Amino acid sequence: STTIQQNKDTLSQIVVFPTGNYDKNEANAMVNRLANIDGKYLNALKQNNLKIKLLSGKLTDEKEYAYLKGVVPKGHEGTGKTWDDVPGLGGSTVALRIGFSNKGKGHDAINLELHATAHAIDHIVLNDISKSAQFKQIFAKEGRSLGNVNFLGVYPEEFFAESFAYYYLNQDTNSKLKSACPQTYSFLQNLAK
Amino acid sequence: EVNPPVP
Repeated sequence: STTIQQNKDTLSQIVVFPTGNYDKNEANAMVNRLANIDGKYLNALKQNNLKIKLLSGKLTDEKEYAYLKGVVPKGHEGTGKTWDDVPGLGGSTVALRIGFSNKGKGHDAINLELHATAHAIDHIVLNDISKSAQFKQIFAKEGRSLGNVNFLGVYPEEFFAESFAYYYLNQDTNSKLKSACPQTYSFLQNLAK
Repeated sequence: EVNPPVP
């Protein structure tokens, strides 16, 4: 409850809200779900001046993402979707469309903001640990146990981000990850120490 | 670096 508030205070320095009209209550709900991430990661994001940009429209309508217009994201071959239609982005930056958090809202991630932010944690905070030898061994055994095996089972950085999201979204998804991917669950458990 | 969500 207190670390939740502390994480929300940290996020107030990371989250950028869009200009103009947007769904405020849902924006706050997205931040609330982000607050479940271990505070150690959020503070690292804050130190690197990583911004979580909440958007009222397409990602590609932002100047910094205009170069991705018409670009098919990694692993989206055959989906017919380009970055113009994708509601979330993570890595060196984080950009998220308000209202698209839940699985099925233009994506099949367990939660949009946690998945995208996990990428930034992976890349900025953990220096691409998803591509380390340790995790690749785990990814080789369990990367196909969370569905979407041609995306999660193929890219370790995506399996990491999606497992991270399962681990921190809520208690139900946390239990599901443990049963499905016990070595990944333990990996993320140790990472947070 | 950029990474998309699960399709």
